[PDB]
Amino acid sequence: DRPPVTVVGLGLMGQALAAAFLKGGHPTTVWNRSPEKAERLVADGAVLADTLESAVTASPLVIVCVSDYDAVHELIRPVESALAGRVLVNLTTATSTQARETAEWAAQRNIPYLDGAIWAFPPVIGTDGAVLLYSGHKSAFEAHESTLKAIAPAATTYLEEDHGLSSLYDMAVLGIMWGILNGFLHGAALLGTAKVKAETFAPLANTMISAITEYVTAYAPQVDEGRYEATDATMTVHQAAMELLAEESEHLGIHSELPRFFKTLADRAVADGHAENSYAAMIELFRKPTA
Amino acid sequence: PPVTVVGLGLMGQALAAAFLKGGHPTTVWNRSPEKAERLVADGAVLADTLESAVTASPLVIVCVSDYDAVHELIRPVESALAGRVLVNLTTATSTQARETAEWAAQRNIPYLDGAIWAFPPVIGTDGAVLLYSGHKSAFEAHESTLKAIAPAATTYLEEDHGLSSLYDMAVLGIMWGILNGFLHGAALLGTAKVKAETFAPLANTMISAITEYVTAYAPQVDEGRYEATDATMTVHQAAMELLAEESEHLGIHSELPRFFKTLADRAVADGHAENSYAAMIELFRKPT
Ligand SMILES: NC(=O)c1ccc[n+]([C@@H]2O[C@H](COP(=O)([O-])OP(=O)(O)OC[C@H]3O[C@@H](n4cnc5c(N)ncnc54)[C@H](OP(=O)(O)O)[C@@H]3O)[C@@H](O)[C@H]2O)c1
Repeated sequence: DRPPVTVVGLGLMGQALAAAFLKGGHPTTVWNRSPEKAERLVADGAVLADTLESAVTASPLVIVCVSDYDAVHELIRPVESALAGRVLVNLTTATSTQARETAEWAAQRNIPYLDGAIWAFPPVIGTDGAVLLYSGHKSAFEAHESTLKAIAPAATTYLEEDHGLSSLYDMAVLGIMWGILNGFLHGAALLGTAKVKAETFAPLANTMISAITEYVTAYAPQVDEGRYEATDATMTVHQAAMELLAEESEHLGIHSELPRFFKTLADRAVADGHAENSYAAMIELFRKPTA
Repeated sequence: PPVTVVGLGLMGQALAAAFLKGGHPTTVWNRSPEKAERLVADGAVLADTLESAVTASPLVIVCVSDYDAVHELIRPVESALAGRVLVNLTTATSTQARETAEWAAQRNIPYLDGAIWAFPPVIGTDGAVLLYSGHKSAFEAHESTLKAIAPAATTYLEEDHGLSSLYDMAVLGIMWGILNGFLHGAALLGTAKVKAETFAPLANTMISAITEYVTAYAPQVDEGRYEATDATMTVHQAAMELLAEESEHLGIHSELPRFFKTLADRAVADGHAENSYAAMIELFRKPT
């Protein structure tokens, strides 16, 4: 019942998890290269650890959330022994090919591994907001689902045994994720010029931001399918509009690099043919590599 | 009451219904006239020329390619327009809405800068949402009628036209920012023999999911310090590599993320490595 758990790496993200556990019964031991950065967790009742092995030792579940698989690897190895016998959940961010590669390493060292992908932000962690995708040893997944739920109680979730995907998806969403932050921060810079509090702006954004997810679902079909007979609008429209946006930004006296880029693609896609086609067609351009 | 609309673009046609399927009897016309049928079959009123079309309603709605087009229409019907009231929904900049605004008042033609946020289907539904800007007086008069098209959120700003349009711009960028990430993302899982059909749902999940946290930034921007909570630039920075690294590895267009990084790189270079992705804004204040 709320069993123990050990988490490694105390980034903004690192620390957020610990609480979910701590602030979910699960007694949590924690360890981090530089240390110091803890108090609140310890104050909130955590256990700082002598060394890594000590930290590992002290729990059946080992969560690792750090910079990069490079880091990960050069932790594990030193405790590789101690890990066998315990399940390793890697939430460090990494590519398909990285997840896949680290998956193998553990199995070859007889360590049950899970490659989890976080879709939540420090705050969100522990809430019905947060959502994770894990992939790996279904046995292990089933085995600790409970404790795992602590962080994404709404959607602690598992995909088949191939790790690649969990991570792959992770990438996909990222980028989408940035795609927004950008448009928004840009849009905001825009209304910035008009002495408009983002506080003001955002709401309506988010209003329209919710509005779009609609059309997206419709587009998927077009890609899944083929002909990009347009429903929304032609590329050529979108294309022009980007100019305007660019034109706007420039006029306003703020970075215009973003939209101008957006156009170049439109331009390409158009150049490539499908000017009449829905923005769907853009996909064909992404299927097409850039080096 | 009656209503008249101009332009049978993708957008043009969509609206008709909202009107038609909202009482408003609609006598419209089109640049490339020779289309309606289904509309006319669904029971429209097709006028002959522009003035004819203007004549035939107290409210007149124009949605065409671009303010360039718009402008070179007005004159011909400029007579018929006085008395009626036109709401420009042709896609156009602040400074274009501004110019259209001026010209109108200077000919006592009542104008509104209106911003459509919906997709053909969505039009007329509690989904659709419109942002207008113009004369308080005018708003009251057809608020109810106006609601017909965006029954959830037919909505009005200060008197400035610029803004309605401005906002419009702000979003579309956001809007593209998505379509891209998605289409790219989709190409990504493409490689893994993954139907977009499959992918999209979760996209849309995350598509809804983020707008939340974004708002948490607004204060930081409105404020100053970008003390990070979420994640430092430097994190995002690394992640973008991976994404880029991913795409490349997988054998698909990589130019996009490679860009993302450069900015990250800049922002970092420009100090705020520790700061939330918020800080990126400061790079937008810096012109191209
Ligand atoms: N922040 C978020 O919102 C968020 C969301 C989803 C996913 N993530 C993922 O979570 C991970 C970290 O995010 P974060 O913001 O918590 O990162 P962070 O603030 O940079 O923390 C990462 C941790 O990695 C440790 N570390 C890794 N390799 C090390 C090494 N070789 N030597 C010493 N310390 C090492 C760092 O310890 P020292 O620096 O003290 O040595 C630090 O505690 C990343 O993989 C990221 O993709 C973050």
